[PDB]
Amino acid sequence: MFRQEEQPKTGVRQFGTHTTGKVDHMLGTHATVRPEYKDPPPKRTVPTSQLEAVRNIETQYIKARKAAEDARERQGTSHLYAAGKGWG
Amino acid sequence: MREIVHIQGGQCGNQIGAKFWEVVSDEHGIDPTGTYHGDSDLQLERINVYFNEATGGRYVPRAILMDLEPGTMDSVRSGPYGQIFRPDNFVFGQTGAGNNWAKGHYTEGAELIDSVLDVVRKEAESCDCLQGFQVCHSLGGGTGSGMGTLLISKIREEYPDRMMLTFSVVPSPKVSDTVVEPYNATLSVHQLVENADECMVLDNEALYDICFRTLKLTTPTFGDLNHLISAVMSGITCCLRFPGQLNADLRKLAVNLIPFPRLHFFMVGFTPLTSRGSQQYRALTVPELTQQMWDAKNMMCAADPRHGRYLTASALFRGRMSTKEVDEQMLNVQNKNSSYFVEWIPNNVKSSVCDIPPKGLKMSATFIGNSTAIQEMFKRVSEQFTAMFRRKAFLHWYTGEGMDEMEFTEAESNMNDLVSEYQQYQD
Ligand SMILES: Nc1nc2c(ncn2[C@@H]2O[C@H](COP(=O)(O)OP(=O)(O)O)[C@@H](O)[C@H]2O)c(=O)[nH]1
Repeated sequence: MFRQEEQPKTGVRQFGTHTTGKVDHMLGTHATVRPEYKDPPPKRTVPTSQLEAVRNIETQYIKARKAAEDARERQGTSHLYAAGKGWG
Repeated sequence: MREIVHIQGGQCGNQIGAKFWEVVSDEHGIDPTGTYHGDSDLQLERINVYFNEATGGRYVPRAILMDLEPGTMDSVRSGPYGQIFRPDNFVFGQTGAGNNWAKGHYTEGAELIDSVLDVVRKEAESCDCLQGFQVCHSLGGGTGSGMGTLLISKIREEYPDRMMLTFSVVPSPKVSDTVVEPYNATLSVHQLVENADECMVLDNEALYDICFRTLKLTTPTFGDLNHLISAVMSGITCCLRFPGQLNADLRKLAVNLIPFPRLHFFMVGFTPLTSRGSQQYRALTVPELTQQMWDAKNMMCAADPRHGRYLTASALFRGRMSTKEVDEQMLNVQNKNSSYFVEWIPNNVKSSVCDIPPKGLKMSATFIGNSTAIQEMFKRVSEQFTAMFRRKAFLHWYTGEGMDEMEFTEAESNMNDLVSEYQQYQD
């Protein structure tokens, strides 16, 4: 109806939504933390399975960590009350 | 609908609180995830006393895990029955007391006592009718004894009508995990004689003796020791969570077992403890339970009961049973040895029957004893204190923070007054 043209894109170089400054942790959820943005586990206690998988063989470090975990489990066992079963 | 707010303090208390919730959530039918999977209907009648309702049928405990080192609470969360607790209740410190009673009570516990009071205020206001606050800690520690007793002092000024049950682990006679155990113990009992309504005295070598000569365990661990004290904690509240023939709340144990306001230090004991070989052979009968329960070996305190007189004792029986074998067996133990019982209080033994036994047992019993024979334990701790305080060793950490050397005198003064009043009822 008229000779209609496009305005030129004259503006500042805009960064995407993936940057750490413009990231919205609650996007479209009405002030609730979005999924896959989880709370940090305390002290990041890695399981020994990943350390087994990284190395080829169960080395001395792997065996020492296994021994420490086994000692912790043996200390945690009550030997009078089974987990999920009654005394004895 | 009488709720208990559990507050765990220190490395021992968080470890013994984790083991305590392993026997409550399992017996109430709570899975490790948190939902309900109980096979009976009697559990869901009383869940509110130790759990809060949540979305999706989840039940979260009324537990406040209090510590000054983060190395204890991360172990509780990572263990079994561990992620049931709220993340807000997991209150933590950074510096850590380091087995110093002084630092927990005054300096580095002052900026945490406000952060633990509002959690307790939020929990206590949420429930409608409190029965009391239950705590579990040690007295030889620095985190659970120093800042733990500061919590008891500031919760009694807030709620002066509600009860207090302190499952306190005293320093052991034979062994000592910490050098400054006599300093921390005497200052912790200085608070506990006034503000605490009741005190449950536990000793490690008492637990070690039970696990050795009664349970026949070759190598007990701390998990063995924690779950025996956990059996007592579940045994006191067995009436609150379940109906019985003769009901008995915590305050029914308060009126019976306490003659005078300073007579609130009790010694505990869980009755049916057998080795794995001896489970099948020994018949589980009520006079057999009575014979084991009054024994000095089975009782869970290092003070020997034969050296003094029971001022008042109480027995809490759990399971389907008849009243007489509870009844005249408590009469039998008053007449067979009347010297071991006090004279001016007739019918010293209190009894109660609960209809729901703990898991894996047809019958069980739990003992509470207000003996004057526990003066030997407090006199022994005072003996170690006066040995150290005369030469004034291990004091520059205490007096270097802002407490005076005069304060140690009043800690010993009412310690000697606590055994002074224990002596004048034994005679
Ligand atoms: N029942 C029990 N007692 C423990 C355990 N670990 C340590 N203790 C006791 O706690 C005392 C040491 O106190 P500590 O743990 O440092 O107390 P905290 O400073 O308040 O954390 C020792 O005398 C032990 O007898 C446990 O797993 N179970």
